[PDB]
Amino acid sequence: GVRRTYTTAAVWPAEVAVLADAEARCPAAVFNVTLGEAFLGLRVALRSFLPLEVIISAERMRMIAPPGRFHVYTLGFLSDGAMHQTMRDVAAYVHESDDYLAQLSAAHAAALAAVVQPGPYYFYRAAVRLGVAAFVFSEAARRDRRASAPALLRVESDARLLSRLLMRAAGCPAGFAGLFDGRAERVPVAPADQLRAAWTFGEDPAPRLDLARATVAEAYRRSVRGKPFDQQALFFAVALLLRAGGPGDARETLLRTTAMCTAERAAAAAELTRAALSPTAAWNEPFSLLDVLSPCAVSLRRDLATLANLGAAARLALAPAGEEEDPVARAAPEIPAEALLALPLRGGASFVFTRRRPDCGPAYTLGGVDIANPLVLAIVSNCDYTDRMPESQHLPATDNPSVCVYCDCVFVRYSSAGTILETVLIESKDMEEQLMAGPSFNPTLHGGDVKALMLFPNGTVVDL
Amino acid sequence: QVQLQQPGAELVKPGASVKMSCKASGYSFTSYWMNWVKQRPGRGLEWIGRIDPSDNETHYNQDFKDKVTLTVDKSSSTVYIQLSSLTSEDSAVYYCGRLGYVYGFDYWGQGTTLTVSSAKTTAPSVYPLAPVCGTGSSVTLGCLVKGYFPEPVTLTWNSGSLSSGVHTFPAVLQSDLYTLSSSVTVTSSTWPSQSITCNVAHPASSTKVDKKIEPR
Amino acid sequence: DIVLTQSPASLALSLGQRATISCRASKSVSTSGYSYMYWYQQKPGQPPKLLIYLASNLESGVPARFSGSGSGTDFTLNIHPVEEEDAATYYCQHSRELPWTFGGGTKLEINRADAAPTVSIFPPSSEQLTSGGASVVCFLNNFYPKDINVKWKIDGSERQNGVLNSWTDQDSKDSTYSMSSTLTLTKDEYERHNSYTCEATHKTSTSPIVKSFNRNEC
Ligand SMILES: *[C@@H]1O[C@H](CO)[C@@H](O[C@@H]2O[C@H](CO)[C@@H](O)[C@H](O)[C@H]2NC(C)=O)[C@H](O)[C@H]1NC(C)=O
Ligand SMILES: *[C@@H]1O[C@H](CO)[C@@H](O[C@@H]2O[C@H](CO)[C@@H](O)[C@H](O)[C@H]2NC(C)=O)[C@H](O)[C@H]1NC(C)=O
Ligand SMILES: *[C@@H]1O[C@H](CO)[C@@H](O[C@@H]2O[C@H](CO)[C@@H](O)[C@H](O)[C@H]2NC(C)=O)[C@H](O)[C@H]1NC(C)=O
Repeated sequence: GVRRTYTTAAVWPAEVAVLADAEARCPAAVFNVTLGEAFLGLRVALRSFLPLEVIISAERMRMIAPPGRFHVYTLGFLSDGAMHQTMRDVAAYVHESDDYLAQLSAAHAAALAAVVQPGPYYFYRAAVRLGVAAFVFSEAARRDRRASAPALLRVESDARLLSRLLMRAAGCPAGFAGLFDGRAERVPVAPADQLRAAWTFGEDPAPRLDLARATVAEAYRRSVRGKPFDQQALFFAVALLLRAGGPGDARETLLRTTAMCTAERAAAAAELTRAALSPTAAWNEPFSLLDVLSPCAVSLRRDLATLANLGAAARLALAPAGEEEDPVARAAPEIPAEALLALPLRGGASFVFTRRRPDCGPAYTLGGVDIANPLVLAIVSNCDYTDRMPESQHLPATDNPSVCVYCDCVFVRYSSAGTILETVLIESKDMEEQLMAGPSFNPTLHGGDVKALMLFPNGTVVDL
Repeated sequence: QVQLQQPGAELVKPGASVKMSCKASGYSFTSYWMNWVKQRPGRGLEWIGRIDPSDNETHYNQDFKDKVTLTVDKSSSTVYIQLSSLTSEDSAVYYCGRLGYVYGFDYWGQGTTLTVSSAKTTAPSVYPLAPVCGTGSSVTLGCLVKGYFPEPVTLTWNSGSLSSGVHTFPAVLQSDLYTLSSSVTVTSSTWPSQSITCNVAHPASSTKVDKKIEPR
Repeated sequence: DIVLTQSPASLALSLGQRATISCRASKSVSTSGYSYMYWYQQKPGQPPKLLIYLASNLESGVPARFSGSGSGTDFTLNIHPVEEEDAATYYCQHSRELPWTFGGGTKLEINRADAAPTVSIFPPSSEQLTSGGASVVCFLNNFYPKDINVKWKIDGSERQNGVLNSWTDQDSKDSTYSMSSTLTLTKDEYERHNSYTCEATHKTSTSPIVKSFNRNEC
């Protein structure tokens, strides 16, 4: 028998009125979305796996017979097991909701499963979910084009964001450059979407810098007072500041995102991930993968888990969709891989918490911590042999002479279990005032299992 | 889209209290302060105070401390302002305005017109104004909105689709009732061949009336 | 309390020219590198719209002809080139300390070419006559300058009583003014006369613009 390749062509039997298309492609993976009037044509393939090609149409093609709203067609070498499955699953996705925002929630949760546990099933499912979300939007938008014009930015930016994260989990450098091409950049931008738009189109950061700085500053002031902040607007502000912040902006930003990523906030991000990845997850409450990534995966708290992939995904997500590729690593290159938590200093230095003490460096071993889960605090400045422990001291003055002594200091709480609970930057005299009083974090409320440190732009003291 | 929804009108007697509402959507309700702003007819803007919907923290303008109480309902995404011992000095448009993180007011409600008065609500009479019998390249049609109380009314032409060539005249108060009018100018080929309808909403009486302009 | 003083109270400019609006604060509104200064535009029947935040930053979707500058106590809003839709009132505002306050407002008006009013007269609607009332409506539309006089005549006699006038703010597209004049009579008074006239006198013509109808002969 002569060795030959067997190639089949399948032609969709109606012409498609094409509205949008996008493709991301490298040797490892391919992902294409084609949108037409009442048409989705989607092709996804991972190297060494069978391609998946799916069509969703509002119309049913004439079938030869013996004498929901949409129709799903699957092209490929699926045996009955995967063929019956794929057809039923893809139809269940498209008919789940006529609301494009609920479809987008499901697309975010499916992309989250793919970043956390990369593999062919989660990659193909998340590619399908993104395509169906864009299709349901396109179908609603088709009807009233003037009313839909403000909602285009959210879908377009998420298509760029989700495709980038999915293509990297598949081993490719880039997601879609654009889906709804030329359309989104022409639409007026609402104030609530300014930071998202600056990220989506890679706009000159200069007119949005004060806005980004104020977003970060205010998010932090709220966090420390126990108030919720806009974590999505925070994500886009951080993205702008790490790409084109003035001197010391990137450093000030990462101190604040670290401070906002409390141990409690980190556990909330892990609980939210679990709830989003649940097979019984419902989209009555909207979900964005930015709700898990911001503040924690854009912070210098590295430790929490079965979701270390989140940090790397968020650092990738931070690059605009219009030197080190990682803007977090770019802002503070001195921070090592073994750092549980870092607090950036002036002069290319940072405080660094680790389990094991550094070699040839000044370090403090922290008192009152379990021997199996220890805490070493070191300063990483670009050889010391001495065994250091932090000096026990009380807080003087307590006088308010319009001079801030504890300004630029970090108040740190740690447990006997060896977890850094809180990391409070004292940025104002107002905060310094609350530190002496009896906000919430620095006044006493918790028992004799929690210790506290004052970290200076020099050395370390144990309070009280 | 960020939306702040305020009822158009409140009619309240002198000496009574009022509660005005601002329903927020399209953003995380507990992540932003809500301001209230007072504007009296043909006068400037006065900032009343702000409330944080997350924990009910308030800041008040000291001029309003005895007059005003801000509250929130998280479950309905609603901010309220309550005013006590109402006088005619309190009659004004009351705006809610979201505080941006830059500390300016980035989104605004349409405003509630508060009328402090012992007079009753009166729905308007809406009259179509068609041209005289006997004709150039363009046609002016009108809509007369007579004898309503309190302010405001909202007038549209063809449910808002006919917006150019429109003049809507401010209301005039005559013997305790308001009268407003509107004109619309179209080409002679457009009317009466295509339908022109005046729509008038009076929020205080919850009335919405349509009058088609028919030739005399 | 911080008092904000705007100057001028009113500005009239031709299309294409530079509008400069000043805001002076009684105390500094600048702290730690930021000025807590904001500018808003307001058109009648609409809420104010934020133009400029933190003294110098253009809000999203605001045209580049708008700019703000200043620090401490002295602040400026610039509009260059001015366009028709810029006819509005402009307010400065501070968020430096309690109470937050606004400036007194600056009304910007556009200077343009003279334009004769278009005059239209409307007899009472048949619906109104059924109710016992009779309003006669006269529109004087799209004129410039705003100075105008209107006269009603009933069977060639001037009528002053029962006349109510209303004026639009300057038009956002063509910078003209409009006026409604409404003569309110009883159905009985209305039916006692034949000839109804609205006369507009405006500087664009030596002769008034006269619109009339006869109650009888349609
Ligand atoms: C995504 O896939 C579609 C469908 O295969 C591509 O559009 C086709 O491109 C071929 C050339 O490869 C044309 O000759 C066909 O006319 C196209 N069909 C339709 C329905 O548009 C599209 O090029 C892909 N997008 C990207 C960005 O590569
Ligand atoms: C830098 O290091 C010194 C180490 O002693 C810090 O301690 C202060 O030292 C001065 C010395 O006269 C005392 O008056 C203060 O009371 C000390 N403060 C505390 C809290 O112990 C000093 O704070 C560090 N400086 C900065 C700017 O970080
Ligand atoms: C913040 O304000 C609200 C309302 O003023 C408080 O919650 C309750 O309000 C509901 C309806 O608005 C009533 O049914 C309850 O009786 C209130 N319950 C209690 C226990 O007060 C709310 O508690 C306030 N929360 C904080 C943290 O200040």
